Amino acid sequence: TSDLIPAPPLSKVPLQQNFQDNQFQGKWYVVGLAGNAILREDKDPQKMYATIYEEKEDASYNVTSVLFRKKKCDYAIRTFVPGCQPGEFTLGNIKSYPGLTSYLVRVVSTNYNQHAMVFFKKVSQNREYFKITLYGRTKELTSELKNNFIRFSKSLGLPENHIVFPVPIDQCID
Amino acid sequence: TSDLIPAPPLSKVPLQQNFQDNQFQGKWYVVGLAGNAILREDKDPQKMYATIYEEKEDASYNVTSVLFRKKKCDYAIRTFVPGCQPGEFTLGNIKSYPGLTSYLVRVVSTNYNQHAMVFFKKVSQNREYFKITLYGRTKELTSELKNNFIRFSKSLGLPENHIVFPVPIDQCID
Ligand SMILES: *[C@@H]1O[C@H](CO)[C@@H](O[C@@H]2O[C@H](CO)[C@@H](O[C@@H]3O[C@H](CO)[C@@H](O)[C@H](O)[C@@H]3O)[C@H](O)[C@H]2NC(C)=O)[C@H](O)[C@H]1NC(C)=O
Ligand SMILES: *[C@@H]1O[C@H](CO)[C@@H](O[C@@H]2O[C@H](CO)[C@@H](O[C@@H]3O[C@H](CO)[C@@H](O)[C@H](O)[C@@H]3O)[C@H](O)[C@H]2NC(C)=O)[C@H](O)[C@H]1NC(C)=O
Ligand SMILES: CCCCCCCCCC(=O)O
Ligand SMILES: CCCCCCCCCC(=O)O
Repeated sequence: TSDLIPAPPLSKVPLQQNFQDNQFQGKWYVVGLAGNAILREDKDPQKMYATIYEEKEDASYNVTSVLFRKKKCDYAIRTFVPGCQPGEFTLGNIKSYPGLTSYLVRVVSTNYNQHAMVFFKKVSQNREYFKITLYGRTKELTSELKNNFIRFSKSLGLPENHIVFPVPIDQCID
Repeated sequence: TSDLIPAPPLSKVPLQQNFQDNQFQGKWYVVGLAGNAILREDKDPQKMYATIYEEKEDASYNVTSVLFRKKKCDYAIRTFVPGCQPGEFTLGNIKSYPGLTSYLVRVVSTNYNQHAMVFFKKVSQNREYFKITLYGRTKELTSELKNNFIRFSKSLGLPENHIVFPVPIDQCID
């Protein structure tokens, strides 16, 4: 419409236990993706993309994403500074984005050598978008994972058409 | 019925003194609400919503409201152009609403750091609706305020069942 599905209350978003810095780092493929602003576009199905978590010196993350947007490889670099709890981050520099008023990152779950589920929320110019990414160390998607993902999203108020699974492409991202 | 309670004569609607531009701006929560077209719906109690007064360059107001209508966050943006007296505004663009013939806004009272009471009137397709909003800088509602609000409405010919107090929700509006 012109409307947006409410971001769930934080209490509904789990936080990994004993989140480990250096074990979560490295390349992560986005095999699952969902959010109030994410939608299924059959005309242009969403393509898989990778995101790299580089552990800096002061424990921050130099996060680089490699997407395949319209004929070319796009690169999004941004740093995630630690939050109040291991596994929580805020967007560094924030001022560099005069339109942003808040941006949180919450690692809901992970095993570090296979998959992960990360929650993102950010209010901008008075709009409250949020999303969940299903990370895979490989491009593989297990039916169990997929389902357990769809469940979390729904538990967050996300209808089916707001839950997408990027087509593995294998280019610009390998 | 099919009828509507008359809008009071303007003489019955006070206007704040020395209304201050930049001091009234910012986020306002709607803790009190009343009007000839507003009614108590126990089946669906009215939820609290916010309205933002953004002071533009040419002193106009970029007014944005964030409501929680049926599962989603709704956003209503409109500009309030100054009227004949500090604290009075008319709806900009008006033509963009071929059905509207008049729309006035009158800040009846405010302290800028706590509360405010604003009057709205607009004739549309020959119907004369009007309403009063009780603004709070926070979601708090003091018994004194509440009562002093109910009094103003009644003084305007508004029965009790036309005086509503939105349920604080704290979502889509924070
Ligand atoms: C965070 O990670 C990204 C990469 O994931 C780092 O960006 C990379 O920065 C290097 C050095 O600035 C870039 O390489 C240089 O590229 C230029 C041409 O653009 C070339 O002339 C140089 O010889 C060199 O190859 C690299 O292209 C760039 N990669 C991306 C994807 O932008 C970034 O520096 C990291 N941040 C920190 C603080 O380490
Ligand atoms: C009056 O205030 C409202 C906000 O209270 C302003 O609307 C906001 O406008 C910005 C920029 O046009 C929107 O942000 C952009 O959203 C798109 C997606 O819709 C995104 O692709 C852009 O990168 C950027 O984030 C913002 O969503 C929108 N907010 C709302 C609630 O509609 C409006 O522009 C203000 N009027 C003036 C004259 O400043
Ligand atoms: C203000 C810009 C931030 C982009 C918002 C979310 C991106 C999350 C990264 C990812 O999908 O792995
Ligand atoms: C023609 C549409 C105008 C809507 C009428 C009244 C809205 C007042 C704003 C508020 O409640 O804070």
